[PDB]
Amino acid sequence: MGKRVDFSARTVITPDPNLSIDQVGVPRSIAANMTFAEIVTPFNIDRLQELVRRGNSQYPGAKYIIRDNGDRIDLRFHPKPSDLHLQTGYKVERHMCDGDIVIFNRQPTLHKMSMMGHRVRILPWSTFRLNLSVTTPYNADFDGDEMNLHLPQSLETRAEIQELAMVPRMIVTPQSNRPVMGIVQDTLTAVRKFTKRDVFLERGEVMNLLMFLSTWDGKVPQPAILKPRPLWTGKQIFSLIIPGHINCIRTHSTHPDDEDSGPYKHISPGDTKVVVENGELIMGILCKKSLGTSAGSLVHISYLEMGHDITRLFYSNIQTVINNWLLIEGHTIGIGDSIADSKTYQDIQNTIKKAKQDVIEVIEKAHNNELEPTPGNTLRQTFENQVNRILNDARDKTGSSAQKSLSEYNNFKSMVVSGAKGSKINISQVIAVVGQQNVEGKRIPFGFKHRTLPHFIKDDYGPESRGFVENSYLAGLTPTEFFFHAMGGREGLIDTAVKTAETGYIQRRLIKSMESVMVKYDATVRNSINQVVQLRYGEDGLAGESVEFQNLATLK
Amino acid sequence: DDLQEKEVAYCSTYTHCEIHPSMILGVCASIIPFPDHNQSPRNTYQSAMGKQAMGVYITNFHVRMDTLAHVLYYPQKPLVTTRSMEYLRFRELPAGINSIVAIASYTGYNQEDSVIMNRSAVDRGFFRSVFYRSYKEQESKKGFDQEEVFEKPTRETCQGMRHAIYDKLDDDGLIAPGVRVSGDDVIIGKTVTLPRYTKRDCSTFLRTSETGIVDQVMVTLNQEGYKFCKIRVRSVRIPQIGDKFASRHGQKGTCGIQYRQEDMPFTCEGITPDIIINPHAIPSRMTIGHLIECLQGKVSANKGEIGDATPFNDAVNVQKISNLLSDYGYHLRGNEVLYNGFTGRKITSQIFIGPTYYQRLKHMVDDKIHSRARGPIQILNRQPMEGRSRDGGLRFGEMERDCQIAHGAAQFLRERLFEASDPYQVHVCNLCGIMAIANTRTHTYECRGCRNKTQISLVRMPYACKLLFQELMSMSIAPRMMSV
Amino acid sequence: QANQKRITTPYMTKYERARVLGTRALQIAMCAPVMVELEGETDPLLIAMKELKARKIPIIIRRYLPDGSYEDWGVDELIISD
Amino acid sequence: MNAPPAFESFLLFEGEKKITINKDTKVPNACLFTINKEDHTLGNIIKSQLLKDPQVLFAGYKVPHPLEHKIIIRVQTTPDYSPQEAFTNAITDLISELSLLEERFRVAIKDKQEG
Amino acid sequence: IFTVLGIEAVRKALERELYHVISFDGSYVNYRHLALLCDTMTCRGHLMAITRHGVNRQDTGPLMKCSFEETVDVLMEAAAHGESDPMKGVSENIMLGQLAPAGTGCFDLLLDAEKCK
Amino acid sequence: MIIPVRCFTCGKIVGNKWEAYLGLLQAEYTEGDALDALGLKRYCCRRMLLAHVDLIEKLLNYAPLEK
Amino acid sequence: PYANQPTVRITELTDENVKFIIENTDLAVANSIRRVFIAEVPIIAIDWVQIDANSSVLHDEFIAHRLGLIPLTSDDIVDKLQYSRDCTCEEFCPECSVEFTLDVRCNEDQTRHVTSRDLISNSPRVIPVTSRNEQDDILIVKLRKGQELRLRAYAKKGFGKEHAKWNPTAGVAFEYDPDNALRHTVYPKPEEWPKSEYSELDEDESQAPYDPNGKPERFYYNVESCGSLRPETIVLSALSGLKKKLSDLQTQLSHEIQSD
Amino acid sequence: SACPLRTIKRVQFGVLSPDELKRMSVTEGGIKYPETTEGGRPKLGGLMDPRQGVIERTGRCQTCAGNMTECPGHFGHIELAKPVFHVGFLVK
Amino acid sequence: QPMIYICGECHTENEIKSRDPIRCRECGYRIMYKKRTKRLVVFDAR
RNA sequence: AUCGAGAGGA
Ligand SMILES: [Mg+2]
Ligand SMILES: [Zn+2]
Ligand SMILES: [Zn+2]
Ligand SMILES: [Zn+2]
Ligand SMILES: [Zn+2]
Ligand SMILES: [Zn+2]
Repeated sequence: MGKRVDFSARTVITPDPNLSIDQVGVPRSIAANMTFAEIVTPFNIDRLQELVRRGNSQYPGAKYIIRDNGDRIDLRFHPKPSDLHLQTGYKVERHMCDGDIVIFNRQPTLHKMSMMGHRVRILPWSTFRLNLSVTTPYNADFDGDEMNLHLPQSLETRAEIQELAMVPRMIVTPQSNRPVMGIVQDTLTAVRKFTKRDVFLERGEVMNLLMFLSTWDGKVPQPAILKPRPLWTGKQIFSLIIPGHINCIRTHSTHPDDEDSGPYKHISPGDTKVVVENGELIMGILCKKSLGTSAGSLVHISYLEMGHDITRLFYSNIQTVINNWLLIEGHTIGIGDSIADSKTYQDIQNTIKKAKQDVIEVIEKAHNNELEPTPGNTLRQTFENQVNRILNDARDKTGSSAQKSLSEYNNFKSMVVSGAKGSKINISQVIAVVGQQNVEGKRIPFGFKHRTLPHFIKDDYGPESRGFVENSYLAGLTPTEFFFHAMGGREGLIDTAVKTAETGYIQRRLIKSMESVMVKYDATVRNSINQVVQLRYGEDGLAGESVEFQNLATLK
Repeated sequence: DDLQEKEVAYCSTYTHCEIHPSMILGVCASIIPFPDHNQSPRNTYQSAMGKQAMGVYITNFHVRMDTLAHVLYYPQKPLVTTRSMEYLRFRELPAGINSIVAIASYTGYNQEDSVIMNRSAVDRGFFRSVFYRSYKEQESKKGFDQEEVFEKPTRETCQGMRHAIYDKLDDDGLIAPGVRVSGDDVIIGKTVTLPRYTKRDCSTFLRTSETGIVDQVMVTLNQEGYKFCKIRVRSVRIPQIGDKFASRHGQKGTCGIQYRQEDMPFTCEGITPDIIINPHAIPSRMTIGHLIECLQGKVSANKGEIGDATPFNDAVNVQKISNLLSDYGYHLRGNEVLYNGFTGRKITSQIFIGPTYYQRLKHMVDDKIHSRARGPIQILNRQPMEGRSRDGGLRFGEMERDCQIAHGAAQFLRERLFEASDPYQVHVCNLCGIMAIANTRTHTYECRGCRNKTQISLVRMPYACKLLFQELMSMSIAPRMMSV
Repeated sequence: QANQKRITTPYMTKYERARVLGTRALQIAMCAPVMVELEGETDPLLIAMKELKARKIPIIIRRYLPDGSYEDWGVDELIISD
Repeated sequence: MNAPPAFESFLLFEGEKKITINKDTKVPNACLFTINKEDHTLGNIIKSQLLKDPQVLFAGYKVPHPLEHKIIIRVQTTPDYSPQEAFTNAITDLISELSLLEERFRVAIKDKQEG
Repeated sequence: IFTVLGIEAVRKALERELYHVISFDGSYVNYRHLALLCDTMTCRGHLMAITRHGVNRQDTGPLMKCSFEETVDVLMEAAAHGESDPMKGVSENIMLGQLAPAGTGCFDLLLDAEKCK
Repeated sequence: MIIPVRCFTCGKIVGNKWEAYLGLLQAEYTEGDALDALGLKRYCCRRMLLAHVDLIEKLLNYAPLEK
Repeated sequence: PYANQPTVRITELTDENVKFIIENTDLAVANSIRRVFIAEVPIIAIDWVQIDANSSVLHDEFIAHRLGLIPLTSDDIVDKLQYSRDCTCEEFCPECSVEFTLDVRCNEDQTRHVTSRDLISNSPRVIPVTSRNEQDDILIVKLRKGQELRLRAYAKKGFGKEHAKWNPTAGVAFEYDPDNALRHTVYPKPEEWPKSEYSELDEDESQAPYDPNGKPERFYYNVESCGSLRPETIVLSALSGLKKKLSDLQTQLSHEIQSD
Repeated sequence: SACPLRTIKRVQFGVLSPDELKRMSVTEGGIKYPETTEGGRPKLGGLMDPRQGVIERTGRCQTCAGNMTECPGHFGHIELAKPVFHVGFLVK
Repeated sequence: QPMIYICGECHTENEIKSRDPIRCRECGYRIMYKKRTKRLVVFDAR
């Protein structure tokens, strides 16, 4: 059920925004080592002859001539001129060339998207180059990751891989009726900044961006502003990037809840409420919730309306054009993004001190037997629960204060609203308060005799003793907080390193249970024994990659 | 400070004091600058990753014939250092170079934990290093039936002779220091007397795809009293795409691309960063210590000092650093106005830049690349070998077959598990179902069980299945192959 | 089973399309006559794709029903979804 | 192991032409210029000078891959003009500007030294 | 729930509990997958656990069961009882190095002599 | 191990300033003052000198293999 | 439809760097000139080392690379010398390379510093910059009693586009619009940013008012030299090289047009 | 090579009977010598049987004249002195 | 033809041949290193 | 080449 396979390679993976999503970059050494057997025909007789005369030394060549009788000619060393000649029945194992179909794989292989078919693009250096958007299905990154590239050796295998496992065909998962690929960090932040209402591109900038649009008719759109100077908006360029005439209505991550209630519903003051009409981005700022893996997003609507090839070109055009615009705009991160204002610092301090005073009040009430337990809980249970409630309220309030203090130029906020990376909790921990460190769901245990650390007094249930990191990452933690945070990180690492074996066993058991279940030609679902399990697949008889969420108009 | 009388008395009965709070850290954790501004898993990752950092592992490396040794060209002590490093002796034996790091999005090749290295810096020696590999070989005279000797093999006497070149040796069967030896090249000429006549070649070749240079060789006698040889082969490894680098705060990545100096962004002064890292790496990992170290590095480079990144120290904070940085004509937050190298236009967002200590991990792509196309196979089963060192293929395991099953690629599954792994065929008696004794040359097929010579069929199936069925037969089970 | 009636779907499946394309490509690469006018094509995959789009594939699909029977469909008799 | 030679970025391979003229079909009076062993150093100046021309409707340049060593410049001109002529005029004007700048720099250098 | 209400009731309970587990954190899985797993766990009239004790006790095939678990034990059971494998499954054909009756292998191709004109 | 010939970032020569830098250090000059005296205006070159450890002197302690 | 009419203005000219302002030119032209400064200026550098003997603590690659980083006087001989690719002679000749020789033995007790003075060349005009008749000599290697270096080196012609050792600039400072009149950079807080060296503003103001009908002009330069060439020679040779490249492109374009 | 190519549609298991084992075993009389080989040459009745298969490369099996690859392993037998319990079939 | 080795302790240039004990005449050391080759190996400063 | 162990990477 598993064995070493010939015609495979493994190298470190490296980002390549200039490759299409269905394209993979292969080092020339791997292509020279691998071969594919091509049957000689009068159509390709000349090219095959050129390859064999070139030989195994030069990369665009071959090292084997397989005669119809069976004997193999090894062209690596001393190619005899007599047996160099080849006929129609022969086949020659030529080196891997551009456009060859290869199946790319990353371990561990969890879903079927963990193995996709890619088109070979020979590149100079010595790594596997992969487009950034095809990363998410592979659960990959570039801190030393490696991938396995298997090369089919037969025409039928190549054709079936092309017709089933191509990356464009693997965009939408039947697991959750949603795209597995979307827009990733840099392009996502860049499109969020690009589709803002106040983005204006000059003539040369627009032409340079259009040089990177594959599906461009060659007509420059009329600028959104003609006088006093011609200017194109980012929404116009992205409208021309959008394929076909797909319609879509989405929402940005900063859209207020009352905007759809009061006036200006259809004219957003904040440039939220993404609307695409006839393939044109009429209004709105795009983010993860419009260019990501969520169901109903722009890429999902594109895949459902147009084809997989059109969606593939959509992904590639988005990445390339907005990367070239980021080359002009820019994006960074640094200390200045982690600094709040003096008033905000004051607010943080107020939230903290007040919380400490409240916890002291709870401790005094507990010591005076004035704390009546809540039903269903013990007195220490009630005491802790309310202490943790106070601390969590303080942490949430200080995080909200940090978010309010954040300005429109903050890179933390930019990468968070774009959905590329980070979160409100990360901003809060960087700026205001790291928060309570918890071990096994409770506070730091009394490892010593009624003491968390020997620097405290016995029976001290204050926030500092039990592991409430009062400082932020920017300020720096006191050593007791450092030790408590180390405990928390150790717990996270323990969970990560422990759960894997159980999860893998569960996956193996599920697949060995269901592995032979298949949809039959009478549209029934039967197992190997032929025992019916579902008269109709999914009780309706539909695949999972073609359905979508809808609303029933007569129920409510 | 905790002994001073305050408005509210917490303890007031202290019996001991710590010499310094930073003593709770270890050896690979004291290298971290500003560890209290980092997330704990990042501290653990750096503690594990410092042991992989590349530098001068020992002063007397010219005499130590270790099997593997990576030595950096130009190690530098960090501009931002901790006080524990003085006792750690990391200043005397550093394992990294202070690099001008611009945290920016540039051309998209630094995405997802990837770095952009300045090509011109690499041509100048930036993170260049040497790789040392030692080969051992001894002549054993344990028995007169087969004895080894160091001699130059000739094609007219030796049997096990490869296609490699044997002219690189001296008459003592040894290579001399200072000879460029490529992959599959002879460095030790050893012939053992046969029981292609009276001597079988047992030479030791160079490692695959090395193309190094013989550094020095050492001839001696071992405990048993026989000749002992050690050969050190030196190879220079310029940093390139696919090489792993890390900061001191658990920020690892491979080299996405190498741009020349004219291609890199630059400040008003001609400062092209040596390394560009993605801004997206920080918010998820909360490595604020990385940014503080960059700021302190800029301050220290401007001031001509070595910064103090002791973990718990109120004397130094980010703001002070900013003030000191602003006193040297720079933005207090460390941002700079960069200019696009391709177009020369200003970059709209001012870019964070500054010196940050970086390490070159021992993870060189050159030791991870491997491809297979019909190489050697095992002996128990006719399946491809294991390990790039033995030219073995990749494993198409149970999860891979699982995903291909979900795909429905039956022909690809058959190609992977049977055609490209271990194609095999066997003759089976149609009645008994047991493998039949069939001669290909004379086409006389027999089955000693059923005593038949006509009802024999040919079935194609993996060698592993044949071995499994033969093992079951040896276990008294009779798996009968019925093709009717 | 009478040829006048059939219970399977009239649409070619993705697996049927992939295997038909692969088999016809192998046949073409093994010097089989072509059923389309090759403008300048020289690769079996696109030759087979052109033949499929022309509905001129000389292959019959034997759809095996679970009961043990089979229904034979020509490639030209099946709607091509893609 | 697969490190390309250093001189590959500017040295022309034998049998490979420096420039290539292709015609755009999507729009009239447009052409694609593909220049090998060149980079932004020439692309940006040629694009800007083409943008100077009032009869050049479109002028843009790109590097398809930083690992490759070729540039593509797209020029679309007025119906009475030709992209080839626009490219030639842009190059000639850049030559004239560079000559004038070099002469003026030599004059300024001589003046600065002589006082 | 099974022993008090029935196999169909336990099928519904299994579906709802598994959905609770899956969607407690907000993640989504298409209902057909859950339904198929629940019917596989239920179609044989009793709660077939996803383990050796449940899967191997079904008459799927000795080679399937030897691939799953208790390889020697199931092979000896098959040998002592004279069981036969119909080779109707997928793992059996994978073991024998044949085209699995999966996806592209679920049908057969025939040459159209008439169309060759 | 030894002082690099050029600054990594800008390429300015720094391989002829190590001995002078050491002499200035022994002449009671501050490190920054010595860097300014050697005309190291850019902080890249200032790093290249200030962060350099000289292991060639330690390596010169061991006796040569060949006499 | 025609070319610009640029003007130069040299503010500071020393033996190490040149300061000049180019007016009335395009940003593309200015950045191209800077890029050619960095990468397309031919100078002479060592590219062929044959170590006869080396008992030092640094290996042969280490030594060779350090020797290659040593700059040499390329002021006038760089034009007469031709690339070895185009040279019709054998591997080396006087018209495409410069010979070098090093022979140092440390026999005294004191540590011997092998500096660039030990580099002896056949060409009198091609010598190490530190050996030209202050700055000390570049340290190649240190030798103790017994250790000895014996090598032969060849200095070829190349530009920084091949290797960083052929780059003749120690920093090319480039800046336009010192006051942010064009709003190319958006400052979230302008008051935090120090004024440029060429800024013309009062302390109460941070950046110039927005100029809606302005384009980058008045490009500032500071070309620091590594000693291979004088800064004026660097600028002149870069302008000539850019002109030559445009000329070859024009010739190829004319040939391609004639082929159609 | 003239055996027609067929696919196995059925795998029937069972216990190898002693008579079938004795009939199909290539070695006659069973293995009685416990040593592998004598003087290099393989023992005719020992474990290193010349009839049970091929020993080394560039050699041919006695039974079928096959090389390292084209020679499947040929099966042997040992005549036990007295009956022996089978641990795998012990519960059976 | 002498094939002189170099001692590891006293660095005496002593000549050894095959079928001869691995010893240093001057100091009796059992460790010696081979002399550098005289072939013209070429390095490109890069 | 086989076994076993250890250290590691994702
Ligand atoms: Mg990773
Ligand atoms: Zn039989
Ligand atoms: Zn510098
Ligand atoms: Zn010459
Ligand atoms: Zn045999
Ligand atoms: Zn001695």
